[PDB]
Amino acid sequence: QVRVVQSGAEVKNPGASVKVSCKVSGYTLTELSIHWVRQAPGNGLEWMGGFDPEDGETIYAQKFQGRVTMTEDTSTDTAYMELSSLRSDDTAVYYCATAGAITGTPRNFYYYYGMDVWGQGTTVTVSSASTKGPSVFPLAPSSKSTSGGTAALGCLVKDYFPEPVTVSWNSGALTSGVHTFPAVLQSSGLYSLSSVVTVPSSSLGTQTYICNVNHKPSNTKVDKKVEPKSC
Amino acid sequence: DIVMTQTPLSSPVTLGQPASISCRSSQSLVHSDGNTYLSWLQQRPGQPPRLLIYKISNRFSGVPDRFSGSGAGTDFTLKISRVEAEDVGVYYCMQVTQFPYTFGQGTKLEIKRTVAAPSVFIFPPSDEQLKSGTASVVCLLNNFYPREAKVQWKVDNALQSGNSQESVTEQDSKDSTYSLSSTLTLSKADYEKHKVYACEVTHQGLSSPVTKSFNRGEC
Repeated sequence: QVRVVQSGAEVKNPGASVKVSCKVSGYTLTELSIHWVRQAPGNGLEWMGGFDPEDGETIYAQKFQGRVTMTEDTSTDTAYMELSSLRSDDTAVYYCATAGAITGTPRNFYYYYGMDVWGQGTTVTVSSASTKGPSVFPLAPSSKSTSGGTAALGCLVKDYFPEPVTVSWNSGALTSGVHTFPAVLQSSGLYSLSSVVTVPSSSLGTQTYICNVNHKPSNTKVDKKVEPKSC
Repeated sequence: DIVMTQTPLSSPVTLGQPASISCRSSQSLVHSDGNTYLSWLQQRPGQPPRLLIYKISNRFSGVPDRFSGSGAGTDFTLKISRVEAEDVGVYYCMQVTQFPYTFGQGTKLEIKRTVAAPSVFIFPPSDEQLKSGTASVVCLLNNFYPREAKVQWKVDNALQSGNSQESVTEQDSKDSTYSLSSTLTLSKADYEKHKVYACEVTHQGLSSPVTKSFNRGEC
């Protein structure tokens, strides 16, 4: 299987450097070109540069020439991007695209002779502010949570900073009927978010629903079991 | 740097109906060899971009036949014969002919669907949160089609202003609907000083404003 995995989200201070990893699975990082593309949230895609795996020349965009360095660890199959002297304009999601050779593996729809596969993305926030872990509370199902036989439950991820928080359900086993809402910014300057899911109320007694929240910048992994109670 | 601009700004289209996005380049996309390297990528909400077309007509493997691409010189067009709920998203056009590679500003493809009234759910504050000192109440508006929706937090029949924050989902890739989440946050003290917490929702699919309420009961 052709699998591209990237570093967790990171928060860096202005003037500092940021490093993100692109690890390739299922195919050697040889004769496979690596590209780095930056996406400002809710903005356009900016191609930072390309790196040739078999030592070909690596071209950097005029914008990021002085600040970006690209390197490869062929042994671990991981490419690295490093952007220095970070400025607030650099807060964005960073992607590495494996645009080379033949992927070979299907990966759901088979990439085959095609070259491009894209990383999941690494959110990088440039800010002097203090990192704060999220607070996870349950949104318990109730008679106030049921409609036409279906009940609704969830998790409230409150007061976290910076932005990237990932929520999964039953370790990823539950995705049908799931809604992870975009985060809101409290006056405090901290983000809050909610993730809900609709399930058969008849099942409420037999099934176990657990929400998995990861806030990589804070280094927090929480698993909160949502169980029905009260009103 | 070669410029890439997508002619369609935003597009509300009926299901099963065709669609076509245009890309315009300031300079010729023909390379020094004699080819033209133009790519089309689709990004679903909160997802990495997936490459659908290369050159202009070359369709990537595993890419639906519904997608097609045709361009000439500086103009290029991506066409979806029929539109499905899974196509919602943002379409971008990339050029690999000249360094630095360029991307279009993107174009959002939305979906016209029949009206759907939301389902309203009210969630009270957890005891753990009360221990932390605060109290958040959440009103959930699930699977409503018209994006426009109204939410009103009422505490003991008293309408509130402020202390509320809400978010709307990106268009569903299955339903093509929308979901809303509104949280009213109060201090533990404010929360205990009252009895009934309710949220009244008004939407087009709703004949009359639906109100979901509860009594504190100390939680």
